Amino acid sequence: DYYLFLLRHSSLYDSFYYSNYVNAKLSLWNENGKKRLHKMFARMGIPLSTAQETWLYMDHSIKRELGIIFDKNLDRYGLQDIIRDGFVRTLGYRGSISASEFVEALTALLEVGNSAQKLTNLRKRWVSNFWLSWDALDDRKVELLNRGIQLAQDLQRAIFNTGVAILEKKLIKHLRIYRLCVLQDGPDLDLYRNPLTLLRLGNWLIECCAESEDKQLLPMVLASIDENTDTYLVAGLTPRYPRGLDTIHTKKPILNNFSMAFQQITAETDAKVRIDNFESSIIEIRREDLSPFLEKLTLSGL
Amino acid sequence: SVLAAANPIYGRYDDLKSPGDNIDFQTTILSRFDMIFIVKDDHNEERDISIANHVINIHTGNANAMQNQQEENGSEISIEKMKRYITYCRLKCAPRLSPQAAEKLSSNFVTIRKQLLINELESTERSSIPITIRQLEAIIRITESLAKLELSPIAQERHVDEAIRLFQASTMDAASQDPIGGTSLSEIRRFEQELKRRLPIGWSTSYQTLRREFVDTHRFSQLALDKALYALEKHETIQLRHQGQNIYRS
Repeated sequence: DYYLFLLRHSSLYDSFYYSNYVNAKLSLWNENGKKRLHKMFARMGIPLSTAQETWLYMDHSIKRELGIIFDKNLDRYGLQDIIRDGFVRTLGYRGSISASEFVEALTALLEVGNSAQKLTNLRKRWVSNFWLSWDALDDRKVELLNRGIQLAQDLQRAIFNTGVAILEKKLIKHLRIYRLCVLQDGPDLDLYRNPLTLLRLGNWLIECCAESEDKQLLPMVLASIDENTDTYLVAGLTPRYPRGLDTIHTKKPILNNFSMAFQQITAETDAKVRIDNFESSIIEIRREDLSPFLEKLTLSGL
Repeated sequence: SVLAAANPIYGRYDDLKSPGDNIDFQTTILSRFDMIFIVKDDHNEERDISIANHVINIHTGNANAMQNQQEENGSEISIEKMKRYITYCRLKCAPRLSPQAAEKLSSNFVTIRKQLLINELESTERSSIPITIRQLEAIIRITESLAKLELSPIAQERHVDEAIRLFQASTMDAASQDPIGGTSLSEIRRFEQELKRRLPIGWSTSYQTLRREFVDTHRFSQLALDKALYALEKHETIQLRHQGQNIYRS
């Protein structure tokens, strides 16, 4: 199996286009990325009309030969780290599924489904979505998995659409210690009220930042806005090494000090924050209180 | 069913010009139609502010989210579900009237016919928008559609009131829309002279006294009432308060 977004349920072209690893490796958010992708497809020899068909109806001979095609072509672009070994579950004549696809469907179903009062309503719809995902586990239901798969497609599309805008506008400010970016205004901001969706976006962003010529591993701070509450949701993200790296430089995983920094600043100053997430690296802050708080975080020992 | 979008001559409606030479359609063609809506353009800057807001929002960067919420809160339904609903309602139900509704429709029709006659005898030209029995059939069919909307196998006063309201909107906007088109004016200037002299600014007088005086004189009731209500329509020197009894000179 390969690091591909819903390979067995979307066309191979869209799979390569939305796969985060290929995105990071070849910069598909501008034109040269698409040109290199088309060159790769041509050198493989799959037609652009063929590669844009569903995996079921796509040609059987090249379905069989896909492994050899990848082995012989991917070396030039250096994407050979996309091939791995995984698990596949088959139930009679129903079809085939894989662990990565199933967990992505579950994650998307958790994300999307169906002042204090609004916060309580959000926290209760989160539990409702959790129970819906739980019920989706059993093998007697598949209409709660097809919906999850299509919603995963939609969510990944929206995340890509927002990330291309971020990297185009160059909102990533490089401070002395830690990078910072704030989504002041844009599209589809209402989706990012979910911490897991925000983490997915941040994971893609940190992958993109890592897959560059920069040799600095800096923590990242990301913020959002919901005009209904007039609050900023802030999450701290750790740097990540390139996936294709040896294990010798893996003595200790990169730690996360953001929870300690947040608790120390909240203890020493009377900010209007609300630290109640089980993930201690995610806090809520006020719009007027954000900027001085950030200053403090800059001036504090990390 | 026929749905038509048309523009008047000279572009804008040009209210200053008479309605008769603002619409080129003959009497026969308009009679077949039964809802005619005069969509005038207005400038008050608050509707303009709201419309600019709505347009900039409906710009594709924003509305693509907001309209989605109308399918998530249950406020509005999708187009194809509406299509299925309308075809199902067309096939299933066909309501009927009730005698009380018949009496109300008869009285309303008599009233509008009398009003048309009273406008025509004043303006002394034929109305550019006619009122005939086809309009009575129109109100009946509007009521039938209103009842059909809820699948009720009978139509009652609840639908009749809405139908009459819609018909009155669509007839007062067009037919009775200033039927005079703007003794002649000589009595008008004589009338305005005397009340200005006799009645100063700040006080008020009874309507009955004014009517009595100016019917005793040559002005009479038909000329005075129109003159009084147009001086009101001038809306810069005379105001009405406390029902139609008090004539306040601001």
